[PDB]
Amino acid sequence: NRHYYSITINYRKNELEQKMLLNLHKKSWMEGLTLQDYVVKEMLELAK
Amino acid sequence: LLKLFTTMELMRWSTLVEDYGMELRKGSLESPATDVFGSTEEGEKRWKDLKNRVVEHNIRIMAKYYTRITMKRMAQLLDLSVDESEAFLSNLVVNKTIFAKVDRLAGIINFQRPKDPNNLLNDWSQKLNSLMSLVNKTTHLIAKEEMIHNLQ
Repeated sequence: NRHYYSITINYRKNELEQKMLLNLHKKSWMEGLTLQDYVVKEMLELAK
Repeated sequence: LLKLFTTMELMRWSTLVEDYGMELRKGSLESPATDVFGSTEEGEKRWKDLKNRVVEHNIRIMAKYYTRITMKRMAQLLDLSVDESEAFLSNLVVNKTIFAKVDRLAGIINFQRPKDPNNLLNDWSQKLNSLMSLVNKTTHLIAKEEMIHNLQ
């Protein structure tokens, strides 16, 4: 507390990048072109 | 020989008699014919080992179109009888090289695979092969689309 008081750190209204991070994030983190899974049944054998 | 090694091209065995027997009608080297087919109780076994070739290797070329054949057609394709067919069926089933199952309720039988042994494999093979093809499709249809729409 002596010699130091902290400064405040907020994170910007970043929609100019948060927009495109969200859009690439969910347009990519599910099967890319999203026609990939649409593995199906022997995983069900092990799972059952 | 080598054309008879790739799909074996279901020739006439008397044209094999032509080829492999007029080697004794050579006004040159007959020491190939003398060493290979000049033998009698080894060379005759080579003649019938080549009948074993026609049955052996031509069952391995005909193994595609089965899961449906009668026995008379297999006699009409193996270039031999039905009795020679059954003797060769005997020695190649005790070979048991590819899983045979032969039966005479009416005779519709064949040398065969293990006879589609699985369940959902058909869904896997057909639908996932064809549909993962159809998911690679759009990924290179955009390829074709961009490359042709650079110009027009």
